[PDB]
Amino acid sequence: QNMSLEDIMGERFGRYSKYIIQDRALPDIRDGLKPVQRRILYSMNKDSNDKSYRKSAKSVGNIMGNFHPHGDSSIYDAMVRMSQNWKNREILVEMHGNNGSMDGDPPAAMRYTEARLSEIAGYLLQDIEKKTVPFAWNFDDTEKEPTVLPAAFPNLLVNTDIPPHNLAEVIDAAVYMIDHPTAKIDKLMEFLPGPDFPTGAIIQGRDEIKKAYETGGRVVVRSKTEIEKLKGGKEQIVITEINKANLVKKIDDVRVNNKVIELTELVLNYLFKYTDLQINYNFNMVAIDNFTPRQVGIVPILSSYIAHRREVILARSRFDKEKAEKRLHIVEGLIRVISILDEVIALIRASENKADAKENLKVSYDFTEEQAEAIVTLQLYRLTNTDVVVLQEEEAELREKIAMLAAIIGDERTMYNLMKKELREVKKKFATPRL
Amino acid sequence: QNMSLEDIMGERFGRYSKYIIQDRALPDIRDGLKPVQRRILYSMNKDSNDKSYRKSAKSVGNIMGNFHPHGDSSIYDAMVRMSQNWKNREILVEMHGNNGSMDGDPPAAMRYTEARLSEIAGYLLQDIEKKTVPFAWNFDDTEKEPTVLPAAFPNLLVNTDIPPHNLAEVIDAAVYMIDHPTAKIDKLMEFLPGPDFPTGAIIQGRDEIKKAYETGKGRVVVRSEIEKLKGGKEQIVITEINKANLVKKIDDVRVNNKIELNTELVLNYLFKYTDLQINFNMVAIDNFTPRQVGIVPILSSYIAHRREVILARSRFDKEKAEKRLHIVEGLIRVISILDEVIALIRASENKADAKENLKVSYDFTEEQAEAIVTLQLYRLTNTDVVVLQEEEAELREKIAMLAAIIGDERTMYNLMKKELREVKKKFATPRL
Amino acid sequence: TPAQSNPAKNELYLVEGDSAGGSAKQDRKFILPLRGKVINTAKAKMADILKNEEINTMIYTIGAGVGKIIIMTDADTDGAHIQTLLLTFFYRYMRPLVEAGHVYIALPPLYKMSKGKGKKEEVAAWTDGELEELKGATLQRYKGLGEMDQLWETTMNPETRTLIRVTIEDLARAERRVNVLMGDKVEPRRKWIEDN
Amino acid sequence: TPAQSNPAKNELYLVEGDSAGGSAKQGRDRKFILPLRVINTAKAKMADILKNEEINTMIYTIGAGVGKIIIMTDADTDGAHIQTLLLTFFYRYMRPLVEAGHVYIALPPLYKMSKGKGKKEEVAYAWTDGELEELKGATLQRYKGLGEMNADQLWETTMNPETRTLIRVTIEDLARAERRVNVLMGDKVEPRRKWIEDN
DNA sequence: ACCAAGGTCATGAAT
DNA sequence: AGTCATTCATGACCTTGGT
DNA sequence: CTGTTTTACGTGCAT
DNA sequence: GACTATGCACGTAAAACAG
Ligand SMILES: COc1c(N2C[C@@H]3CCCN[C@@H]3C2)c(F)cc2c(=O)c(C(=O)O)cn(C3CC3)c12
Ligand SMILES: COc1c(N2C[C@@H]3CCCN[C@@H]3C2)c(F)cc2c(=O)c(C(=O)O)cn(C3CC3)c12
Repeated sequence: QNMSLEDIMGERFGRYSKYIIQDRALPDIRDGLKPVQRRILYSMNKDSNDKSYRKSAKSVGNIMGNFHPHGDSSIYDAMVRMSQNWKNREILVEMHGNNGSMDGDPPAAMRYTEARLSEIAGYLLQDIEKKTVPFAWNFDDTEKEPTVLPAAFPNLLVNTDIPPHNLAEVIDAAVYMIDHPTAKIDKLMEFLPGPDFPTGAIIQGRDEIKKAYETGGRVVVRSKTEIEKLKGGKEQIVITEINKANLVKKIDDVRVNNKVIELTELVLNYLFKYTDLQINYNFNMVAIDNFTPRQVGIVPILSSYIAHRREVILARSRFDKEKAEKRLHIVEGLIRVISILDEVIALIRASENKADAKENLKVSYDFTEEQAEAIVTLQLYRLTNTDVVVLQEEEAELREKIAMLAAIIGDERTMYNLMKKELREVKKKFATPRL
Repeated sequence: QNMSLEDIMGERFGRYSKYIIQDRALPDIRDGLKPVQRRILYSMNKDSNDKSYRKSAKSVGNIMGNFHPHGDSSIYDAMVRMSQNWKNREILVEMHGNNGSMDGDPPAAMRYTEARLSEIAGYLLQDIEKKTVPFAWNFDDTEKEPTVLPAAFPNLLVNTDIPPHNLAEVIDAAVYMIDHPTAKIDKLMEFLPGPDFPTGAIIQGRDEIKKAYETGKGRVVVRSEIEKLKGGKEQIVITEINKANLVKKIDDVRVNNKIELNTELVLNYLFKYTDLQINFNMVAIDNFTPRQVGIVPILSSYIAHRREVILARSRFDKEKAEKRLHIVEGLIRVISILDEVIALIRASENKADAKENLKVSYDFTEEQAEAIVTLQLYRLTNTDVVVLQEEEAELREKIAMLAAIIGDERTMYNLMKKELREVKKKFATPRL
Repeated sequence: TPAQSNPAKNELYLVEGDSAGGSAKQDRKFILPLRGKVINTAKAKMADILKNEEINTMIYTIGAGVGKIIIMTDADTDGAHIQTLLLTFFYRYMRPLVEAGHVYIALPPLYKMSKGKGKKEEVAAWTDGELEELKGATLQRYKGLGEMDQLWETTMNPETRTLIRVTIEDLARAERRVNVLMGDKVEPRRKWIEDN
Repeated sequence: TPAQSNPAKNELYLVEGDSAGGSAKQGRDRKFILPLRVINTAKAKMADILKNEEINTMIYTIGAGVGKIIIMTDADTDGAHIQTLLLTFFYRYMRPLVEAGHVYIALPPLYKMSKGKGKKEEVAYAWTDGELEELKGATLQRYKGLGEMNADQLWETTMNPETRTLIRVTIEDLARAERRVNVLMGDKVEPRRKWIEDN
């Protein structure tokens, strides 16, 4: 039956709804990875990429059939994007084989490029390992996929528009915010005088940025221009997040229309505002926080990312702690077992089955299953239980860490001292100059 | 230094040489898989594809960066090819999502198609598992790649041109050839009266095929309904060619006035000019060297190709047993003195210390000693007290048979029969 | 670009991309693949629209102009924007087409269920509350009009799926369509996602 | 389709496909370039060849006609057929071009060797056969054809011209037009099947 | 040809 | 292995606008 | 308006 | 996400060859 007639007041309300929640495929206030990104950084993980350069086809293919239903070249294309040093500050993936010029260069299909996860790249995916950030389901429902990678390097404001700001300034403020919660935008700009671009050079608008950092405005940006004197007595002033694709001809357009380049310094001033050789910039602070799309600013962003780690660290605590507990307990058990290795090696022979053997360790002990397990899963090697005295030592080794970790659990103040030493750590290793 | 000037009598001899050994990327007299093929059937293996339909991107990607430097769509494209039922007899890969019409249908990129290894597909890759066919190196030098998958189903003459011939007729002859070696082409055509095409219908040329089967070159023939409509008019319409140009080719006859619209001579005109009833070039690579063969060679080498597959699966599986009966043979003994042994393996010293010290109270070997120490306190419940005893004969039987396949030329073929018969039946095809 | 065919029941299925319009052209026309995202009608100029081969090719096939056309998307939330527009493209222009209500928006399958690995045991448009009616076996989930012979489950039984559109529209709804899609001043759209 | 540039040293590098001619146009550490994306000269008709944008675009850039052009392939045995033809395409037509011998066929790298996973330690070799032995504990590569070499690396065959190239045609003569009508172009089949008696 | 509205072009991740 | 149009938003630079 | 040679069209795997 | 030329061989159906 051709049933179910419906209102275009109906159907265009319901379809367009679906499609608009497909506009939370936009950078999160925490990871600052927009899913089509998040997923390519994880699939390059899971598959183990410090190693050699893995082609692409395989790399994208594997991204493209486990975590992303959408296009191939839609996927990979976006990846190339993360390859372009002159697009990000920390390039969250290094490839080789014609990334693509600032000179309008079409990059080559998957068939040619080989890539690999990048240094700073490590960072963000640097603790998925444990039950850190909360992971969700595959679309195929095969593997599981993470909902925002936990993140060392503050990709969010170091990369809706949010311009680069340089690991250097970012973790520096990051520091401050922590030990001092309530902060003014004016004292925190002291650390991040402005956004660093790969092609920084000069950015003008002190009072313009200053307000923008809470309002979430318009700055200014000037070229890398040079003053020097050629031979024979002529002027030599030439050029060293824009695009060199149209500025190459844009220079030579001035000359073609003779309406004003190592051929009057007022003259440079004409091109320096009309030739698009000193355009820029805008800023449109906009992400998704609280699974809900919002404009924020320099204080929110750092604010939520501080909170985002508060719970990463707390997790890496609560977990690693439980893993220890679980270990010290078969250690704590195996030690005991040494005392009566003889008797134990006894009934485990005359016992009966496999599952028969552990049960029968209700007598001459009170050990638990996980206690009993390894006592039976052992192998006649380790019956050389040399740990007679060692295992004793472990009881304190692994009990120390279970003293610390659990201490990170109540210790609000110790906690941040972590998030410091770490953030400082990247500050240094994967630390950047200035621009 | 811009050194090394050379003769175009030189350079055009040396380059063009390289390129011409890139024309042994052509079907082998055995697998009948041309490498760009061989490699996609293996990569779909290794990765485990009876399971669900795995996309493509991943599938081709993985083919395309472990076993094949060349293009993506060059790779996959060829794959689609193996998907087309109306291209092969046994489709050595089943996909889903618009394979492509006989009606000139562009198939969709990797972004859409999902595929999976096919039934008969299994066959060929059905014993790579062991040290069967001899495998070579990756180009990256990462994994290793096989040089001709060993092959159950005679892909070679069931699929340089070689037309379909139907698993049915093929393994049937295959049978004969074995138990009777020297055979005439005339008595063997009794089993394969001709090539079956997916769109068989009618093929004319009895004396033309007959000679071709040894000559490895010739030309056959192939033909494309009679009924009466209402009101009193003629109704004669149509049900390895191509329906892409025969659709318009019919309507070309009408356009130039030179099809259920009444002379039967008329159909005769189209049935020779309209391409509605339009060769063979037996050519592959044998002895790693490109040759023309025929119905006798092909079956001849493929018989020999298995001779050595079976021999391998023998020599190997045999050695795997020997190696097992020996730690069984050992562990049994060990039961006798589980007590004493459970002894010095405590007071012993290290790990490597423990096995050595089993120079005394025994004469076991390393592989003997290993599992005696790799054991786990579970199995110290060595219930096999009496079982292991039984194994000594279980695994010693198979090592009696297998090794017997090694000298028994006659028993050997009786294998290759029961098997080939086996596919004959399971993955067996009707006729056409 | 069309797919061949006496206007006895109209009949004109509108697929998404040559994969769909390819899978379709291969079991029930008494077809024209729309390629990429169509133009947002109220999003540009009339001269604009006449320049767009998607508006053009469309109005070519079947006369009409300004003064059973089934429309087949996928499940993609991407696939909606391609319902969303076309209806606007069938609305702002070609009013009576759906004012009569001859146009209908096809109801693709969601989750197919499988079973026997050789005996074949398939099934079949809401994997939400619907799917419960169907362990031990297997499942799927449909990724959009393409990875689907099967195609005659939405193909060769027309009423077996389709959904008739526009019924008792009226006015004050042209209010929302200049609000939701097309191209407002941004303000309105940001605003309709107060019910989002 | 060209790549920009006073004929002081000629200079015209012929790459294979826009990936190479893209990697090169970026790595122009040495343009004193045009992607070739070719017909077998002796394989068709003169009218034929004039219809082919590959013959056309070629003879366009740089005048000459009928009456340092470096040519950069890959390692692909696929990449030879694209040496093989062009030379014929530089030979049957544009004779003096290589009769003078001004054309040369670039000597790409084979196997690059690596080492430190952070200290960077690269190498180079244009024969991974007998040559490669001159170079455990470290790592290796094998070069898959003019492309996977970044634009920077690309100056290993790019920005030192003589650091690689190979000058061509020297002391040709005749009785060699014999073999080039035999080998490539398009014989009667018989001859070709026949030259692979030395194959 | 002024000074102003309108019109275009561009940028990432999708079809 | 590039070609090509459009969505979706938002801005500065060019095309019309009139007399 | 013939009968001949000649010419382009097609197909899988690559570029 | 479908256009597009070409080589590699080898058949042959459709154009051009003359007076
Ligand atoms: C030229 O853009 C694309 C088109 N077309 C738009 C053109 C203009 C109008 C007439 N149709 C053509 C076809 C298409 F049909 C599919 C894809 C596609 O699948 C894809 C990917 O993710 O794999 C990437 N792109 C591009 C971003 C590279 C596609
Ligand atoms: C249209 O053929 C291709 C071309 N071109 C030939 C065209 C006509 C002449 C003017 N140039 C264009 C470009 C190309 F340049 C690269 C590839 C390619 O990489 C590839 C694959 O293995 O991925 C598959 N194919 C086709 C088999 C699908 C390619």
